[PDB]
Amino acid sequence: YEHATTMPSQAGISYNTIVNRAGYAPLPISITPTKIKLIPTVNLEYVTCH
Amino acid sequence: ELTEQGSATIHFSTANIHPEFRLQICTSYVTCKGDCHPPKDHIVTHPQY
Repeated sequence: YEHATTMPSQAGISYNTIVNRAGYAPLPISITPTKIKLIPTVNLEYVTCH
Repeated sequence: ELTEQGSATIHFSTANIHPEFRLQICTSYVTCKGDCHPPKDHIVTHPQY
């Protein structure tokens, strides 16, 4: 079974959904984002000091 | 098996999406209706009953 959903990007707030087959018991799904990290690809150009 | 009062469960296999049949018991003719749903498995390992 292929299920699709869209969870808002907000850490610390759970996202609860349910998967209902036509004739089978519902399946509960919960996603809890504890941290969402965005890491850019950085390359060093130079270093400066006094 | 049959008792004085209660509920009895019967396992049946149907190909009807909306089944409605006349279940015959010791003497009565109960009318049974409902709705069925497509199964999980695309392919199984036994012939259809």
